Amino acid sequence: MVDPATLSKLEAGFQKLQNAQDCHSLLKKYLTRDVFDQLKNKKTDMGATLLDVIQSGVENLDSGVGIYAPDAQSYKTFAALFDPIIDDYHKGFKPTDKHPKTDFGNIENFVNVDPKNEYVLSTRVRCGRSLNGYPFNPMLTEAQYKEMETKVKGQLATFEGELKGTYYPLLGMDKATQQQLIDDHFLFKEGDRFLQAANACRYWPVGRGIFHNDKKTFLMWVNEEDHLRIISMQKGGDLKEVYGRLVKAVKHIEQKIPFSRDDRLGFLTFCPTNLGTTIRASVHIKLPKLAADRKKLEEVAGRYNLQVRGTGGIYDISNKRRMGLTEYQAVKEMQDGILELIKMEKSM
Repeated sequence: MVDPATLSKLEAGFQKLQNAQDCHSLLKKYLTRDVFDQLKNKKTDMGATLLDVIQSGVENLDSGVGIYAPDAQSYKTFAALFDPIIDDYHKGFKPTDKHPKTDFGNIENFVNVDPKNEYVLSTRVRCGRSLNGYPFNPMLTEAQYKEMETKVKGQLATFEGELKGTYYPLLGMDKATQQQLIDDHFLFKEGDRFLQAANACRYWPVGRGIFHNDKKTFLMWVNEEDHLRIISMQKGGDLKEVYGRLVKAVKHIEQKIPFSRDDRLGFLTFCPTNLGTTIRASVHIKLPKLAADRKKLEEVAGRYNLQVRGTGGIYDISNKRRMGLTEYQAVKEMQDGILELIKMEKSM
């Protein structure tokens, strides 16, 4: 299966990890001699090897995680490394644990969390999707990139109503269109060194592109870090509208384009930190009184499993959990935690 030069590079990679004293990656922690020897000779049907998993962490010793999935099967083929790292990063998701079946849940249970616009500047829900049958960035060919983009454009063209918009291929993008997408904060470029070393930006920019709806309240990136990155956002705190819009879009795409979904892991992506729901629900919020006692703000946010990161007292607050809960649960606890943060603010 695996050719001797790959095996030798894999061994040289292992040794580098072992000799890097200040390396803190999950790759280094869980790639033991035993795991390495167990996997090094294995290869997915699409031809991915352990090197296709490991290379970025070898090259980039300062990586947090240090590995990526070159295809869907790689999660299984190299489970003996993915499982312990998934467990570590997702804070207790064991080899035997299972992610729930998809459930976007009852849209009517979502509200506007700040109807008077007193606190929440903006709301945003994002998910990732791989398309069924395709390898991930580390293994995709130029022809695959192109043919996948073709399919995606098919579905983009048939969005209706609020979701209708424009597709902008990076290939042949003029500098005026570029400048507009920069001003919009909608453009992506070739990735950093972590992505380069993972071979996640080859054949650039073939098959890469950007779609937004007319109102610029919906955004897709095609073939950045994942086949699809799907984002709904707007000013204010109407999470109902934002979440509802995302879900409508995913189901429209899925009409004719099946996604890669695993029973154990949920929706499969190029990065293991982004499995399960793949959902990041967030708001930008101004909390004047809580901002003055961040200890209390982190603590309260913590009760609802929310992360707080800054930027005048503004914070981005989002769900930290992706795996082991439904789409509905993830966004509902975000909603509940923001409501409670608002009630806290008002009361103080």
